[PDB]
Amino acid sequence: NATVTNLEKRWEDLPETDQKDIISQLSERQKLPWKDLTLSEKKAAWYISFGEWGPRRPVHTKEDKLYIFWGTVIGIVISATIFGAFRYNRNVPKTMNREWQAASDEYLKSKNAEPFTGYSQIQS
Amino acid sequence: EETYEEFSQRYEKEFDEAYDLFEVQRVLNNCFSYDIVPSPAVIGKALNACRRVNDYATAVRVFEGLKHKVETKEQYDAYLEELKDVREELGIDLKEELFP
Amino acid sequence: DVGPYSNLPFKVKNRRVPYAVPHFLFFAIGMGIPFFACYVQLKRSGSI
Amino acid sequence: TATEKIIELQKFYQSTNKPIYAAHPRSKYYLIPYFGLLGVSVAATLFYTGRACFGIKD
Amino acid sequence: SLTRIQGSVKRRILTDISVGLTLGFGFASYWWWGVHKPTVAHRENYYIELAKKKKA
Amino acid sequence: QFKTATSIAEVEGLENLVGPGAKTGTVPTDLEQATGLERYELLGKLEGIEVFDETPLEAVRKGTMKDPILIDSYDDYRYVGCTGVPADSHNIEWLKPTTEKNARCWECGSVYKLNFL
Amino acid sequence: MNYINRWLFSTNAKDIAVLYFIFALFCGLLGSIMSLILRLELSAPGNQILMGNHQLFNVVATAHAVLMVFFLVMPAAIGFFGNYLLPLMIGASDMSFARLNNISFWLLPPALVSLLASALIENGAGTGWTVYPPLAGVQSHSGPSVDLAIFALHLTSISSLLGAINFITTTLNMRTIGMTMSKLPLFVWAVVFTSILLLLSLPVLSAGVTLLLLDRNFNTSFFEPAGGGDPILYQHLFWFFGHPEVYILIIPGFGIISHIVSTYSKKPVFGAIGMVYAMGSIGFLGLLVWSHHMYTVGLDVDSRAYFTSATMVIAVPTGIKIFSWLATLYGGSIRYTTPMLYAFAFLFLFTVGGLSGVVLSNASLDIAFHDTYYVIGHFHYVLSLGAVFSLFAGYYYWSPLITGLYYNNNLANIQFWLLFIGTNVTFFPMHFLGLNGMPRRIPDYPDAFAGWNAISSFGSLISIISVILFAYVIYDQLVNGLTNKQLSTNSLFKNPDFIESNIIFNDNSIKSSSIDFLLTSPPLPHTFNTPAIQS
Amino acid sequence: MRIQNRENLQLFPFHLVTNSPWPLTTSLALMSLALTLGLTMHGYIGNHLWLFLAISLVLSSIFLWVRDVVIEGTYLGDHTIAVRKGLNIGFMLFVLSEILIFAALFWSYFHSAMGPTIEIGCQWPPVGITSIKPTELPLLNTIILLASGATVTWAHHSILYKDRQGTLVGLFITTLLIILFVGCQVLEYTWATFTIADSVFGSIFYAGTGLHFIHMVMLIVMLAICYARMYFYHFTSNHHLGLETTILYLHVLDIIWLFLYIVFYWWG
Amino acid sequence: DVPTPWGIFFQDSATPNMEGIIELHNNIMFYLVLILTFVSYILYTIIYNYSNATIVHKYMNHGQLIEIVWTTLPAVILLIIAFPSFILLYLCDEVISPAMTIKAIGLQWYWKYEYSDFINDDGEIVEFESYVIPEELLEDGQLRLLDVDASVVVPVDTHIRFIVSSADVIHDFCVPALGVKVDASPGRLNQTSALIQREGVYYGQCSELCGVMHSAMPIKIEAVSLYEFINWLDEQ
Amino acid sequence: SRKLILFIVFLALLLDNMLLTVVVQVGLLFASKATVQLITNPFIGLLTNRIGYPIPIFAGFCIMFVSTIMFAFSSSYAFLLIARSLQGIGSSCSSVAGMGMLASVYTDDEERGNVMGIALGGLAMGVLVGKTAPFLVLAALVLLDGAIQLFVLQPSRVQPESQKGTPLTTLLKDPYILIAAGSICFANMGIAMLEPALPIWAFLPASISYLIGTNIFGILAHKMGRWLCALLGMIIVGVSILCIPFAKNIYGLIAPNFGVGFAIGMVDSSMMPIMGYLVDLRHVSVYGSVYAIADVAFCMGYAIGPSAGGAIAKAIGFPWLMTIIGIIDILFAPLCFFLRSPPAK
Ligand code: HEA
Ligand SMILES: [Zn+2]
Repeated sequence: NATVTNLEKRWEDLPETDQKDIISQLSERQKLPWKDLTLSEKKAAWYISFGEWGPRRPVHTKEDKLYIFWGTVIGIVISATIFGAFRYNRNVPKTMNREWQAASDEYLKSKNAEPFTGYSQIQS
Repeated sequence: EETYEEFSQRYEKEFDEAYDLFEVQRVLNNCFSYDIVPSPAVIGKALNACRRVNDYATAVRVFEGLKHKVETKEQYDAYLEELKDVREELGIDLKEELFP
Repeated sequence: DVGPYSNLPFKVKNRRVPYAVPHFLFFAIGMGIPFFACYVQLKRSGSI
Repeated sequence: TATEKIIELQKFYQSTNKPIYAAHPRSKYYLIPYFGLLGVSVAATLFYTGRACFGIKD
Repeated sequence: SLTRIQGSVKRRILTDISVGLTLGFGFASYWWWGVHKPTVAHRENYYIELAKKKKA
Repeated sequence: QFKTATSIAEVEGLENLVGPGAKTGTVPTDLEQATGLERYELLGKLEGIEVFDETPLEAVRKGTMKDPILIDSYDDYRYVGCTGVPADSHNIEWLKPTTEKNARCWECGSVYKLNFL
Repeated sequence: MNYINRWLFSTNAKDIAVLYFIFALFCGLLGSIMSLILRLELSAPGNQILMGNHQLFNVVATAHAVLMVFFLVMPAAIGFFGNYLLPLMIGASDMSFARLNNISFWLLPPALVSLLASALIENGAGTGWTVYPPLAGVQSHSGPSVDLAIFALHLTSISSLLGAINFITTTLNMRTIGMTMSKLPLFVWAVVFTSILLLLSLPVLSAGVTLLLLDRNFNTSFFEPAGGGDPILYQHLFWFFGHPEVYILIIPGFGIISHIVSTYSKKPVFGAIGMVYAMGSIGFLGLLVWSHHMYTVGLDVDSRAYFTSATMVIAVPTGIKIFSWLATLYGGSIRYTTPMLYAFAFLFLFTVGGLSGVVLSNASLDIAFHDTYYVIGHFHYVLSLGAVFSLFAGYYYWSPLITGLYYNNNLANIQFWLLFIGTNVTFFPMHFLGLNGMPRRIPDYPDAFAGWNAISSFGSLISIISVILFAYVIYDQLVNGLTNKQLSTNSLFKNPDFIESNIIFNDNSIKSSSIDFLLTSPPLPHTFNTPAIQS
Repeated sequence: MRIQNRENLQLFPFHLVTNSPWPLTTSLALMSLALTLGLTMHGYIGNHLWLFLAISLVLSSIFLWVRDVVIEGTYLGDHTIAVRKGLNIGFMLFVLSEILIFAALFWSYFHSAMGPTIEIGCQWPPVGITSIKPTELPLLNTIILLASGATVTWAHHSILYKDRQGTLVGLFITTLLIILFVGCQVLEYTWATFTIADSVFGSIFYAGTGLHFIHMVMLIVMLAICYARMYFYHFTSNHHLGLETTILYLHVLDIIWLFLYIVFYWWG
Repeated sequence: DVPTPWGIFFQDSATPNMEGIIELHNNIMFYLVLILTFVSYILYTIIYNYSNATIVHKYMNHGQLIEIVWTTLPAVILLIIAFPSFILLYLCDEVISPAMTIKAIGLQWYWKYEYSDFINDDGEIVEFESYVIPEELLEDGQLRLLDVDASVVVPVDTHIRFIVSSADVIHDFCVPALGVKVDASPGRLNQTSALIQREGVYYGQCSELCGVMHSAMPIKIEAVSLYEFINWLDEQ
Repeated sequence: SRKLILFIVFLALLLDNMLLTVVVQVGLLFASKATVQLITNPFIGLLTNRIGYPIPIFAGFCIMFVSTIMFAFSSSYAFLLIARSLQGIGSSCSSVAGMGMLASVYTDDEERGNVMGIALGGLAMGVLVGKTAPFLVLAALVLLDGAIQLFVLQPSRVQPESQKGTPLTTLLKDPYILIAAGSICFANMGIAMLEPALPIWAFLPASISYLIGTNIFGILAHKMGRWLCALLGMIIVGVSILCIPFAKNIYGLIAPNFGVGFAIGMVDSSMMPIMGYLVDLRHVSVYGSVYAIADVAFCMGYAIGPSAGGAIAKAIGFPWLMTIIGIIDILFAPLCFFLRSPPAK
């Protein structure tokens, strides 16, 4: 009974010469009429052919999607820290100051421009 | 173009002539690939085809495909109240009575 | 000698210098040429 | 012999053990000047395309 | 009876086209009746107001 | 380089296909000047024997384990494309039968075996 | 000596495709670094990296155009996938003219030298990709820089023409025993339809370039308006090449996508005859429209109406292909492996890239969008997000068969998601900048256009990290690649079915619709000794 | 495939080429030509003897390809019925690309002739530029081209009826009727009153009748290698793929010349 | 008008042609939004129902009714789009009586404006040149790379015909708000028409590439009333 | 507003040739188009003096539109013959009124040949033409542009013509018009009785040579001389049509076909504006009736050819038939030297 019971925890560890003896001993017990098979043989014959081992494994396990997600997060964080360094060290011209973008609004108010949705040149 | 009453004669004829396990699983694989579900007569021939080739897992996996092909649950339980003398004579047990 | 390391022009295993140096220098030159071109043409035209 | 050496040079180009472009005892006169002058022609356009990068004209 | 099922995928296709068009027409009737027409109304009411000031 | 052939029963290689010479002052013909795979084809077409076949695969009978369709090869493998017994039903499925294993065509079920020539 | 007679003096078709791949990676790296140099100059207003020099900005843009239109997409989609796969699909041993394949490769390394030397020996060649005549004279660009850049469009043209004639003459008389020309796979039809346009499109470009060279150096006055010529002539003689060109880059992608939709959704392609007629109609209607690039030059009013009509007609055949791919994906079983995610990311980004061209096809709407960043935001969704994903999907599809070494699935997925996020961040605010009125080819811009230029410069640093991760994926493929077939079931070409047992599946593993995936995976040098047979 | 000793010969009728060094050397010669042509027109070299070496090496490399394609067909003997069909398909798809260069030059003339600009006072062939009269020497060229088109048919019709003296004569007379076309067209370039630069009309006339000149030197070379390969007994009465390609190449150039004579010499 | 900082949509219109362009774009975007939502919903359904599925329908591969529906339905959309495009192409132009002519000659890196009317007996035709105000010489509140030294001053409610040519290379006269974009090739004269309905200032920039200082050559159009135009002509 | 007329005429002749070439006891069905077109064509030349030009064009477009769809449901032989009838009528209306409109709006003789050379290129895409669903959408869009220009933007009355034209009886008595129509007759005599007779004993070379030849000789025939072009083209027709009995292989028939459709494409494009020149020089300037005569002399050949070709093939054989049609093609040509200068008025 030990060769048949609990094959769900040992089938992927046995070599390929002890796997072809369990199949060649359940293929001479299935020729008998059924109702004469034990419950463990019915479970083992199901797990051997239609079971989640070998070519029926999923592509993505649960412990792989976390790996992909956390590979993407530290793929975005590094680019943010590189881009921040090219942002402190900039050539800021004299026009991008708030006191220069508030004087232009008076000129655009006197000469009526954007009477629709809006004019505002302030972006600090 | 094919009708229900020609589908359910052609696949009975094709199930009553298989000789190996490859052929039984070949005919079973392209029977569940149409818009028409198999009749209770065709599935009655498939279990005897699995018996002649002496396989047990295929006779259980036939009943598992009926859960996915059939639209609702009441039709599925209508399939198991006609295919009951076939099951209890051959000895086939479902997956949800084994808990594998 | 047909096999999985037979159709490549370069050797991958059983080598004196490890493969990381020829793999890295390829991408380094490929990413460092158009900075050298910009350096030369910046220095030829007055600016630093 | 006669002008029909075609039934003689067709027994030489097959069973040779040398490549086709160097099988006859005449291909030296074709292959030595060509490969000699190609190594001067290529080495002349790599001396004038590095000299053009440094601004030197003639 | 309950043991005769003949067509299932065709009705799925007919429902899957008759929802993706109503949803698309719903998402296109908001670009033309909530983004477009009030802007035309605002543009016109600006021009029916600028002329009256010049008239007075 | 050796004795010249006359018909394709006396061709044991590329050494028997040089031919005689033409005469001075005439335009030579193709029975007097050809060596390789050109004279072999010419020597086949003057008898009725096609050296290079172009006949497609058999689509009359299906194939079992006891009576399988025999494909001829000069190697241990030959690529076989099945499209059905009415010859256009089965879609194009390719198979590699060998001298140790038989292909079985997952949709229709034809079996192919090697005849190693 | 055996190294020289197999990798320099070559005859085999599969031994040259690897050299196309190695050249393509180098020339795709150079242009990506030049695009990063462009994108850190257009970050905030002012003069930041290039100190004051408006040359070496147009030079960088021209060298970004040429190196990734002419040296990346065509060598990858013609050399690595056309030379390697097409004899294996049609069942031929080698191609018809092998020495022409060798010369078609070897004209490209000395085509790179002329272009890289065309960016050093004066201030440079800042004419743009379209080398317009009266700017490319002797009065603005006076030196051997534009000349050495227009000799790099001749050697590439000769290479493409010699490849196209080989591809047509191979598929006509080098088929197997029972393949008529209605049973060919779709990729062969794609290569054939591009190789006809390469015959019918390259002479007019060669004529235009040679006439420009004669105007520059032998004062012929074809395009000078002081002797009786017009610049507009050159524009015609460019764009008759120009619009077939942008289809030549996209047709070999489509066929690749078809194969992926056939295999990871276990269904045949919905209406393959519809696909081959659609490819034919798309190829034919790319010659009859070339003047929608010139709506502001001063055309007639009865000529605008024809060219608006003949451009919107091309929406009808492409929709057949899109809806056929959806109908192929509809019923089947789908597993999300790493070519299949690129296939799904092509069916949504090409359609948002192609619907903007119906907006740009109208002559009335083009007087608000011409020479404006809406055009750039148009053509990056169909160049960078339509063709490059096709190339990546083809590589991840066919690299275990060609090489025999597998790759890590997780790192490839991280690369795909980084490329998706960064490339969609970069190319979307260009539409907004185009709608607000930002012109093209400007180093400095007004202060209003700053904010989106801060966001579109953030995605480039996301995509270059994806390129570096792709480099590590190739390294992990080559070294210890024999043990990366048991980590995940991505190595399997096809999933076992519902009733197919594992014991039966291990005996009969590969079920295919082509000759490709039944070969041993290093393919043999002489693959077919006895001919292949087809019913 | 059931002949007795069949495995000793090839099982498919196609050619497997030996390894050759010529594709690399043609590319290295074209690199030298491209770089020296890009440099010598702007200084940087001075002497004009490097460009001539580049042109000479390109031509010698092409001739060295041609040597190896001749030996593989008349000596080694690998040209079956399929390979000849492939070479014919190949040659036709190059002649097709050769024609479409001339269509661009024809369209570059009709876009300037029909619709002339302001700067030229609107008149073709314009004021002060006398054209070439078509009732002179450009008739003798047309007559000798239609004579040469008829002389090559007598050369291909005498190799099928097995006459050797009658194939050499036709090819010799044809080669002497193409040298006179070149000689008449070089004496018509030294007795002309308008140059390359003095119009747009003198720009297209010397760019549609200058490419034709280069395409006609190739015919003199091609019929030289068809007379010399026939004197040394390489051509049989049913396997001659050198004559058929040069006959198809002569007739296309004749049809192109009859369109280079109506639109440039007559129409104005 | 001026560009706005975080812009999403078009600038404000001042000409009937730009209003027609806006209306046609908003008409096309209806059908394009419908098609994109249809394709997205089918992709969502395919992902949500048929992912890792046991049953594969490998025999639904022909179609005959459905293949005509995705050939005729995209055609009807093309005709419905094509009707107002042809009407707007043919209708709105200078049908009746243009009233002024302004010649805009495009030199290398600045613009030249002449007013072809207002001629004296000796050829006293009014002319000026528009340059770029540099960053060092800007006053408090002016716009960088858009502000010029002399601006083109036009009346309102008057048809204006722009004749554009060039003397060195190919340029492009572009004022976005007014709906004007025409080229300037060195050997022909191109013409466009504009009508301005409200007063204000309108900025524009060149489009076709010209060389080093392509980015600094703007166009500025002011629309005064008729009395101010008369007072402005008597000073220049 | 002149180029759109050329587009409409090109599309009308394209639909003409596609409906004529695509055919779906076969000689009773096949000869139904050109027989009705032989009769209907003089009537439109008199109708356009009453109703005007654009209304028969677009009415004919409507008639072919709802008659091709009616042909789809048609199964019985009477329904097929009454379906091919009125398809002939709509084709006749579109062709005659479109060529009249191009003759009306293009007054200069030099520009008229250049326009009609491009306009006659539509009678090769019917033989050549694929999917054919995109091209019909393109045709529908160009027809929308034509309707928008002619019926919506500017409204017009019925508008009878300003001058009454000469009747049809006095135009058939003019000798030069008969000589002009005789060339278009006898050039198509050789090409009509070949395609029904070819399966008893090609389309792409003829169509390509036609489309290449007509566009360039429509421009060149003015300064080259029209009668010289007619002589050269008709002699090339005769010499090319005699060479088919000598050829006995299908691969050898490619070279005469480039002989035929090229030279026919010459002799149309030089002889078709010369009738408008004859009408402008000798009579009053009304263009409908002379081009009705042109369409009669053009389309009588497709009616008469396939019916008589089998009878002559059973009578004398193929090389004799090809030789006598070559004799007919060559021997008419020296009459065209009469086209140097007609008597003026
Ligand atoms: C390589 C990719 C590619 C492709 C495939 C195409 C093909 C097309 N291109 Fe081309 N195009 C370029 C890249 C590409 N182009 C480039 C780089 C330029 C030059 C720009 C420059 O030089 O600055 C150019 C030139 C160019 C221009 C000129 C730009 C200008 O105004 O300055 C325009 C617009 O007029 C345009 C639009 C189109 C359209 C509509 C298609 C169509 O073929 C695409 C059609 C796609 C669809 C329509 C999607 C269909 C999906 C559906 C679900 C069907 C629904 C049905 C309906 C829409 C009715 N392209
Ligand atoms: Zn099968």
